[PDB]
Amino acid sequence: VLSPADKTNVKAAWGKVGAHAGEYGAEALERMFLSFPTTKTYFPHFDLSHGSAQVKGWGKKVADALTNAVAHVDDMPNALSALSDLHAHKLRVDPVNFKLLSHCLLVTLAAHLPAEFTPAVHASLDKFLASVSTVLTSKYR
Amino acid sequence: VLSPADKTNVKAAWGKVGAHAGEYGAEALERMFLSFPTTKTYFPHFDLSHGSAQVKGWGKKVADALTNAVAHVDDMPNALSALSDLHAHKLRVDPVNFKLLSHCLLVTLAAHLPAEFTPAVHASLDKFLASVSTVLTSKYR
Amino acid sequence: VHLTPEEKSAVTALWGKVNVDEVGGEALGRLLVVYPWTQRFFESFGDLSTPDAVMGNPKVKAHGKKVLGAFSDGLAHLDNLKGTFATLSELHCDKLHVDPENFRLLGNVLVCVLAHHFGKEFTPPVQAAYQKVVAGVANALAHKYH
Amino acid sequence: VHLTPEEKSAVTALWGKVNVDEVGGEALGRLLVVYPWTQRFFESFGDLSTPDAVMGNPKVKAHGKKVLGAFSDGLAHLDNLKGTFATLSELHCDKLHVDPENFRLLGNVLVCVLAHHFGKEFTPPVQAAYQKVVAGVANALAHKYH
Ligand code: HEM
Ligand code: HEM
Ligand code: HEM
Ligand code: HEM
Repeated sequence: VLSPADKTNVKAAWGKVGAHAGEYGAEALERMFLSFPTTKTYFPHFDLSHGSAQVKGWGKKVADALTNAVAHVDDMPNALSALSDLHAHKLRVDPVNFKLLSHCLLVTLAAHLPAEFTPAVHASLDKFLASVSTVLTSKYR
Repeated sequence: VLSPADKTNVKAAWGKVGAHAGEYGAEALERMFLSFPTTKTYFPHFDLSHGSAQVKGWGKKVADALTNAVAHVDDMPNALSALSDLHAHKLRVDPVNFKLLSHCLLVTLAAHLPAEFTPAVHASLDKFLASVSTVLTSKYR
Repeated sequence: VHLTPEEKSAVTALWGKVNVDEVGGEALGRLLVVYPWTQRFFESFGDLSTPDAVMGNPKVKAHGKKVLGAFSDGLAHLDNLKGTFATLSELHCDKLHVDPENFRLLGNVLVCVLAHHFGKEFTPPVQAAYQKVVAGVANALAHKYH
Repeated sequence: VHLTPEEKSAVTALWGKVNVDEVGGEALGRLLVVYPWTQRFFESFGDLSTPDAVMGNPKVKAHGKKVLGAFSDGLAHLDNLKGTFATLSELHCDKLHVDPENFRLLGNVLVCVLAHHFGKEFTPPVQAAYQKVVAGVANALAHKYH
């Protein structure tokens, strides 16, 4: 579970991210596509080039969903329910990929949070993204 | 989440296993050691030889725990509480290994339940072992 | 990868007893039932509404035959799986957009099907050999992804 | 592994800036904090009770230096990672009994540390090159397991 310290750490880190959240979501997708090319199988309709507006648009929506999850950290399953449905029954992204995106989100946050990304905050963010991932895959079967 | 239909499928299939549950747990362990040798890193001072009393004893304890979980499927976190403490705080088996054992348990059941291992029962069993695995790693961090 | 001679012999011996069309249909159907997100490639295949509809679906059975027929032919080339599957790898990446995790899931399901079909004959050592094979095939089909 | 020209260059260039001692201490400490079940291998290392205790622990820092030193040495042999790590592979299996999943976890924490320390210079293409490397080193250290 997410402890109160985890929740505090996540809110502080995401609060520092602030208005850059959409940018960081896009950067995380780019990192994922370059690092883990199999993930490109889900985006054959995107221009994957650096600066792509499709990547930017996805990054914004993903960021806004994470912002909503952080705001609703005690009630994440309901906050993310429409996205759990979308991923389970339409997009059908293999659950193994959520660990890949989560790692790339962590790497992006690390690269942008010199002061905030302490070992404790890193641990909390890893648990938070694993929890979001669990929620998003909870309706797959 | 286990559906009510999953719970019915699991109780029926595990009921059929019956008194062979301990044997099947031991066979699953052997299957895992042979198919996925990295799992042997957790049993460095075990007698791993076919039919060993240590393998048979582990199989019987794992079987008893699964029987407890099936009987108490709506209350698995409390039912398995001591075992989730033991794995999280002492044994500290990397979570990836639970998928390996679960696959080997599923293969063992398939090999011994020709009548009962239908597609729907296979799905329910797979979900059940995944749920047990989740409970057993829930206190890891 | 890395079968011993006796493991190769064990694989070949068991496979000579396999009805490829039947096991292929059963393995693909079970994949779509046990891991239903794998249905994402098969919206054009008609009725997948229940486990029985999936297992009975003629297009699911036909695709299972096709997939397991290529798997079967590949067993003649256990020392060159990458070469044997390279052009199918490029296809699955460039045109079909199939996440190679699907190959691993199908491997899991195939092993469960062989266990179900062969019972006690599917011994722990035989399973270990087949695990090497399904890992090797999945790795080969994934190798030309980019 | 198979690095592009640009990737081997990217790896070498970043590594020239890495204080292997400091980064190794930091990566091992973070491993023990983020995935605390990994502490199972370091029972004699003293105080691991809190993040600050782990990060400040001299035995964690010392061991981190040794581990990343061996990693650093291997970067001179990116074409032959299996041969380069074979001896350490056998040690980690037969004597230390370390599940090779740990090598993967350490790789991902190292990538996180490189990103945290270098910031914007740890671009997506540089990360991709390092992901290939940490996967290659983990697989090389896993290779002699049996
Ligand atoms: C933290 C994890 C994730 C979150 C919060 C998330 C959230 C979202 C959101 C908010 C959208 C847009 C929904 C809409 O347009 O109505 C979306 C779409 C999508 N996501 Fe996820 N997602 C996650 C993980 C993943 C992963 C791991 C993949 C694949 C590697 C993936 C693949 C996709 C794809 C292909 C789309 C549709 C994009 C398009 O066609 O425009 N997602 N997701
Ligand atoms: C369905 C998943 C699992 C269940 C239900 C389970 C259950 C148990 C039980 C009942 C015990 C005996 C506890 C006692 O004697 O007090 C045990 C011990 C142990 N288990 Fe788990 N376990 C599971 C997964 C795993 C996995 C995946 C591994 C490693 C690959 C593992 C490694 C161990 C080890 C090393 C012991 C101690 C053996 C000894 O030295 O006696 N377990 N487990
Ligand atoms: C042992 C693993 C597999 C093998 C050997 C294999 C082989 C094949 C072959 C031989 C074809 C026909 C290519 C052609 O017509 O030129 C094919 C097509 C296809 N495969 Fe795979 N396959 C495997 C696994 C999978 C899996 C797991 C999936 C998805 C869950 C998948 C999805 C597809 C799709 C969507 C097509 C196109 C079918 C059509 O257009 O009717 N394959 N595969
Ligand atoms: C890049 C990955 C790794 C490399 C290159 C590596 C290398 C090494 C080296 C060179 C030593 C011997 C140090 C000496 O001369 O005293 C060693 C020892 C050891 N390593 Fe690893 N290691 C790696 C990852 C890990 C991980 C992830 C773990 C566990 C989480 C681990 C567990 C150990 C342990 C328990 C010892 C013995 C420590 C002791 O003396 O008590 N290694 N490793």
